[PDB]
Amino acid sequence: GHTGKKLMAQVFFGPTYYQRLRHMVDDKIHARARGPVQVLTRQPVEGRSRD
Amino acid sequence: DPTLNKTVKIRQGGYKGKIGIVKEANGDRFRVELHNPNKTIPIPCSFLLIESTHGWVPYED
Amino acid sequence: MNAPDRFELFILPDDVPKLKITPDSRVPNCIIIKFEREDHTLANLLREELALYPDVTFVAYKVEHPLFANFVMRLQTEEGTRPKQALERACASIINKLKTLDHKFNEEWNIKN
Amino acid sequence: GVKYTCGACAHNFSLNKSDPVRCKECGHRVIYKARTKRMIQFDAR
Amino acid sequence: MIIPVRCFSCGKVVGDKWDAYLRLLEEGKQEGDALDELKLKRYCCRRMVLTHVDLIEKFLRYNPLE
Amino acid sequence: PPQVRPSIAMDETTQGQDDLTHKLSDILKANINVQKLEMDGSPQHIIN
RNA sequence: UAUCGAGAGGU
Ligand SMILES: Nc1ncnc2c1ncn2[C@@H]1O[C@H](COP(=O)(O)CP(=O)(O)OP(=O)(O)O)[C@@H](O)[C@H]1O
Ligand SMILES: [Zn+2]
Ligand SMILES: [Zn+2]
Repeated sequence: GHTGKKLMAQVFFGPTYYQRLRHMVDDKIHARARGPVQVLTRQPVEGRSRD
Repeated sequence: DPTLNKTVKIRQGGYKGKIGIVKEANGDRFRVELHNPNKTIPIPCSFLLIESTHGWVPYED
Repeated sequence: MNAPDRFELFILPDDVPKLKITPDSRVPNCIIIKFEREDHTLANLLREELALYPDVTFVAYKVEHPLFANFVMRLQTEEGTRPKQALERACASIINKLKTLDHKFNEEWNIKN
Repeated sequence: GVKYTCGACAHNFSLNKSDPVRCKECGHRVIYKARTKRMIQFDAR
Repeated sequence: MIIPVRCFSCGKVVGDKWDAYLRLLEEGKQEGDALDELKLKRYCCRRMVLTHVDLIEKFLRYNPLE
Repeated sequence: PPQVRPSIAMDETTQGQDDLTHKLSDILKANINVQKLEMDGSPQHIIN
C-alpha cells in the first residue's frame, strides 16, 4: 500500500470467521501511585476495582 | 465558580459544535466532559458557550 | 481511552511547522527534512521524482512510527546544486506533470462522452 | 415532578417522590423513568 | 442486527440492496445469482449480504416499552 | 490492642467485631464462671 | 470505601 509495488510473495487471502472475545484492554489497564490500604496491615488493597 | 456542572457548547477547535459539561473550572483552562465520546478534554474558557435563560451565551453568564 | 483525535493526522498545530530542514554534516551538501502531518502519499511521490534527477545523489524517506503522522527524508545533491532547491524543483515538476495529467483526462473524458 | 412510564401498560405520569410506586392506570408496581430533558448529541462515527 | 450500510472491507454501499435481495429469493433465484444481479462483484461485498442475519425483526416483537 | 483485631462495618451503620475480640470475650466469660463456682454452688463434676 | 467465603475465568 505504501508504494503500489507488487509483493514478491503471494498471500493466502480469504474470509475466515473471527470472534470478538470478552478481553478488552481498557477493562484491564490499571495504575496506582498511592491509594487505599487495608485497615489491619496498612498495605495497599487488592484489585483494579479498589485502586 | 458559577459555571461548573452547567451544559456547554464548543465554538472553536477540533471539538467545535460538540456538547459537554463543565467538570472542573479551576482557572482559565477548563475541563469539559464531552457528551459524544467518553472523554473529558482540556479546553480554554474562551472556547465555550454556556446555556442560560436565552440561548447559548459566552462567558458572560 | 488513550486513543488520539483522528484529526491530528492532518491538522497542523499552530506551534508545529509543516516542514523543518536541518543539515547532515557527516556528508557534504545533505539535508534532513522533517515533514509533519504527512504520509507515504507525499513522501514516496517526492522520493522517486527526486531519485531520477541526475544531480540528486541520495534520496530516502522513512515513517519512523506508523502511529504518528510524520516522516523524515534525507536528500543529497552534487556540488553544483543546492539540496533545498532540488526539492523545490521536484515539487514544481510533479505539480506540472499532474496539470498535464488533468488536462489529458479532461480531453479523453469528452471524447468518451 | 418526575415523569415515569408503566412497564406493563405504557401510561405516562408523574410522581412527587412521596406518592406510592405504582401506575395510576393499571396499578402495576414496576415503572421506568422517562427520558431526560437534556439534549443528546452523537458524533455519527 | 440490521443490514450494514457499507461493506466493511471496501466501503461499497450494500444497505440499499437488502429488500432487493430478499425479493430475488422469493422469485426463486439462487443466492449466488441474486448477488450477481445486484452487482455485488467483490467477495467482501457478497459476504455482507449473504451472511447477514436480520435480528431487528426479532427485537420488534417485544411490545414497545413506551 | 484493637490494632490487632479491628472492627468492620458491613453497611455503613452496622459493625461487627474481629474473631479475636469475640474469642477474648469467650475467655472472659468463661473466666468469670470459674470464679462463680469455687465460691458457691459447685457440684464438682461441674467445676471440672 | 468493609469482611469472610464460593464459583467462573486470563497468561
Ligand atoms: N497455570 C499457569 N501457571 C503458571 N504459569 C502459567 C500458567 N498458564 C500459563 N502460564 C504462563 O504462560 C505460558 C503459557 O503460554 P501459552 O500462551 O499458554 C503456550 P506457548 O508454549 O507459549 O505457545 P503455543 O500456543 O504455540 O503452544 C507458560 O509457559 C507460563 O509462562
Ligand atoms: Zn399501568
Ligand atoms: Zn466489499
